[PDB]
Amino acid sequence: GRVIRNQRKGAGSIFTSHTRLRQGAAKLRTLDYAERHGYIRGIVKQIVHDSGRGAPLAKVVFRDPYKYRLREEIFIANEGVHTGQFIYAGKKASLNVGNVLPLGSVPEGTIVSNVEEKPGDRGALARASGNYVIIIGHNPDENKTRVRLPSGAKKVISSDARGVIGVIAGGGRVDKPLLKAGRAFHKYRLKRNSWPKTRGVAMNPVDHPHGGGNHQHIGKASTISRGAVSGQKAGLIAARRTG
Amino acid sequence: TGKYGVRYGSSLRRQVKKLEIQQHARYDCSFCGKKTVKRGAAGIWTCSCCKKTVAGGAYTVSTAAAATVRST
RNA sequence: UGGCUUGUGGCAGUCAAGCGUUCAUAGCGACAUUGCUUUUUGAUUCUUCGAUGUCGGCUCUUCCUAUCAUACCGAAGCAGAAUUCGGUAAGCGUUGGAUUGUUCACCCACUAAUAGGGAACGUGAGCUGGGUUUAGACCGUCGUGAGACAGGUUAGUUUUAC
RNA sequence: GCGGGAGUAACUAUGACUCUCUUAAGGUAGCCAAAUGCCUCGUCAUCUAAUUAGUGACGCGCAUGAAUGGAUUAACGAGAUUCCCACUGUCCCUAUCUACUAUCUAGCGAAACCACAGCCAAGGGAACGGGCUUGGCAGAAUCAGCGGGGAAAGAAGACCCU
RNA sequence: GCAGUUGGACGUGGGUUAGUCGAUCCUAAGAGAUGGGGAAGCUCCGUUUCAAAGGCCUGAUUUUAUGCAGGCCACCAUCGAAGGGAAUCCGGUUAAGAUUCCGGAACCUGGUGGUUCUUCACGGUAACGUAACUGAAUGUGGAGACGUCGCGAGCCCUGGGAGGAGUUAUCUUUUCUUCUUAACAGCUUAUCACCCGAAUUGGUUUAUCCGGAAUGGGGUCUUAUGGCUGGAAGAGGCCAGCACCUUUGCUGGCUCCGGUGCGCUUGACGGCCGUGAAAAUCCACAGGAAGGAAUAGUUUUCAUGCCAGGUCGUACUGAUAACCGCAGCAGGUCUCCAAGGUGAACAGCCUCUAGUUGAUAGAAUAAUGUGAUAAGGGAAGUCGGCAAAAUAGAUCCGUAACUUCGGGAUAAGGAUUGGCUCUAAGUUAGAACUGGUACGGACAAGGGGAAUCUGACUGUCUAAUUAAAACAUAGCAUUGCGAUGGU
RNA sequence: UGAAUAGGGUGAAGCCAGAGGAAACUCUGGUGGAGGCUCGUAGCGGUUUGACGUGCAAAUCGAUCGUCGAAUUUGGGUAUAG
RNA sequence: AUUCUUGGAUUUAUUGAAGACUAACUACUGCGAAAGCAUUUGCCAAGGACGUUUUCAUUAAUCAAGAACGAAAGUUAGGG
Repeated sequence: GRVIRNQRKGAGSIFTSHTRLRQGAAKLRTLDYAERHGYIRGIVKQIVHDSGRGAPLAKVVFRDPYKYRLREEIFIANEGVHTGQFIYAGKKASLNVGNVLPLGSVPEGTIVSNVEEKPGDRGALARASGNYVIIIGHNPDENKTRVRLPSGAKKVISSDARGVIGVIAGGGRVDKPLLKAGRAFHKYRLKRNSWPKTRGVAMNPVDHPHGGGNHQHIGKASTISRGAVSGQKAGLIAARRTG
Repeated sequence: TGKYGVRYGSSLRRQVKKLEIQQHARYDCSFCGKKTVKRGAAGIWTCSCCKKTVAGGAYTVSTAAAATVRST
């Protein structure tokens, strides 16, 4: 058989796109450890969209030269960031929606967006629109903390993370569905991946091993295990429960 | 609904204007009030008049986030 | 494909006992065969891979009569006339529509009435390309399967000046 | 993945229900003669000069059946059948007139392109002969025409096997 | 593809003059240069701290000037546009052309003459005058900076006056045609906002709004289609008068005004979402005096004198003989400008500015292949209603099942036009009259009734024989799966 | 990342007015905004039929047919090679 | 018996989290036109009954149509 489409992922022409055009998608910069009245903390400036996220963001000023020229500080968009209200940070910070501050300082059952989870990453969890995680691993969880990430599963965290308290801005992808597919293709150019899809049974067993038969059906198997090769591993990857 | 057109059927195409309407019109601001405040940016309800920031969470002026921390 | 035989068989002579009112032959014919013949229907690799392209019809280029009808004749278990049968004899006439891809299969309206056989069935450098050798896709049926089937369905090359 | 054999209700006629064998154990809501039916011009009504389509059902299911789903159910198309109204060179039925060329002429000037040869009927035969056997027939200078053979313009056949 | 007096064939030389039109910095797609290492090379990485650039202080040498070395300053760090980033008009003349030569008038780049505030000194003072020494804005905060979409209110044909001619043919001097003009500066308008604020109410208006009009504290302002004014003492032009060697060369001369687009004005405003970029230069860098009136200057602007402008492309073809199909081949081929009347526009119709019928020709005009017409019939013919026919506008009447309520309607069934007169001395519609084959008379311009399927919809497609039921589609579910994922 | 669609027909949502209604329905006009609303040119697609195939392009030509603010068309730069 | 336990269950105590319901009081009780209404506290907001009176002076009764409200079960979209 030929080269399967899932193998063409690591490199490719379809795997190139605009990188430096992207002004700064939503990490978090240096923002003051202290809050001895605060040093590096200020107001929100502009509201600008970075490509990659598919949601509005913002610019912020602190104590440092940030309106135009210095290209870095992008601030996490909560409803409704704009000119004339302050952000605060620090360790033992003031707990408000729109303030970036620790997980340790917030009590159990606070919703948080743009949150770290490994030992430092600037900003990982829930950067775009709609998204948020839920910190519920303090109190009888004594030393090592735990964000219970939104499905059901795990993640052990030491001290770990800062993040903005709240639910993030937007809400118009699940809350409001689209209309057509060329307007959906605006996703797959700010992200690098093939689009759309053709059926596995419709493709030849040559090009993808889910084909086979004059009366078309699945040739090999739909459930394939985790430890497998490239063309071998397709379909539902380890169907733990069917149905 | 305008942009949507013939796409979708009965449950969706008709009913989304009834979501759009409460997202539309020009309201008062939290600190001023000429006719300005709608969905300015996406989820960010702006003010073209005296330029003034709101704080809620996701949608309009207050969501679940501000109902917890800016309350207790 | 052509050759060969006539297998599978068609037609006639006809053994002529039966049975039709009496009554082998008005008619019907047990039981079948001999010669002819090449039509139902095929036995055979004899002769063929630097082409051996299909069917029904349009159009126009032959010859014979295993004879439908026109000239001429005779006979009956035929009353004239309706009905039934046989000989001389190939110049000419031999329809229109509907079922069905379609002559076959099968029905109707008339009309004086609507035959048989061969010929590269004139017959794709005159003609249609419905019938007729590949390639989207689906179902039934079979095999571990890629896929297949003596079973059906959907689209799918007629070039040029003898 | 989702069964067989045997017995059984007034009366033509049928099997509710029951027994027995076998296997891991034997299907609901709803629908049928199919892109799937050997059997089948099945069986019935209406339509048609005939009409199996239109449209009305029959039960005689070779082999229907709920998530790579039954079922409710409006809008839209260079996609698929029939009846019905007006009608139509497609044809009946062909004629006439017109544009341009063929005929004919000047100039310069192609094309792949080189078998001795060029009648027919009968006969023998490398097996369908103008060409070989006999017999009948066949003269040359020249141009316009037309699709029957030889089988043109061409590629080592499309079937078919290694 | 012929003749040939001809050619880019053939041969020889000339002509293309820029600070001026293009040849640059920084942001994006995207990419480069250099050194050592991680490692098997590729290469990634470092450039981000020095680097690079700038201010302040000291020492030795030299000059009309100068230039160098050492010491001190943290607050910034990759590269490339078409969108971001200098200047300009008009005539003469050429075998050819000048925003280029040249003639006349501009602008950019360096060398000569005139001062305003924080803050401070001396003199003088309601005042204002002057000597010592005076580099100078890595920002609070705001800009350069980007989805779709709607109503305004202004921006013409033609006339008036002057010159010239009455038409081969009956006839014509209020008939037709030509003429009818001009960079810049000064003058000085819609939008916005300290009219935020708001008593009141100009603006079809719903109006909180903003303006006539009224209020503060003491009160007003920017941008800008057009118009008005200056340049222009002067220049052109319908059309004529002379010289006169009769070849050829000059000299003189008129009118000037009134009814109107899709340019520009409007990112505001209206109102929706998919939520609107990044940067160097540069703006940004905080106003005092007189109530205001009024009046002046600015690390800015005015006045004035001399030289120099780098460095090439510059002819010219650009639907072509220069590009480009090997080709003097029915070809490919970015892309600029926009008059009259008829018909929506940019169909059609038809003339201008303005251009042109190709590397062979004459006469007749068979068969056959290439165009139209017609009796009677009305589908009867052919794989094949393929082909061919009915009908058509404007305006009024009249009209069908049923819905996912977003629908179907131009169903069917009928009736009439232009022109001219009149209604009103000025949209348009209503009355009224006649005729022909016919009023849309060229051009141009729907066939209808009755029953039935599938993919929801729009969408993707086999490059030289398969445009579909294949696949996508907004939407929905299970499973991998905490991302240092799954892959 | 740069360039291009003149012309012409409708109009929910928002908001107001007027007649009418116990009140709501109903019902008459203006203001006004969202379209795979929608229509015809640019850009752009290929259903039928005739003539060609030793000829103009190594699949050509004539007559004939589609879309257009939406899943829109197009140029340039630059990158990806069995 | 399926099932759950030596991989330490039941459980006992401690600590932490999530949702629902409010024992007792509770009645032969009260409220609401009916459906319906149970911890405690606060805010907006309605109706009935009583009392001396004050006060408008038939203004009223009933009411097809019409309008608004609706236990539980069921349906649609997003949560839990």
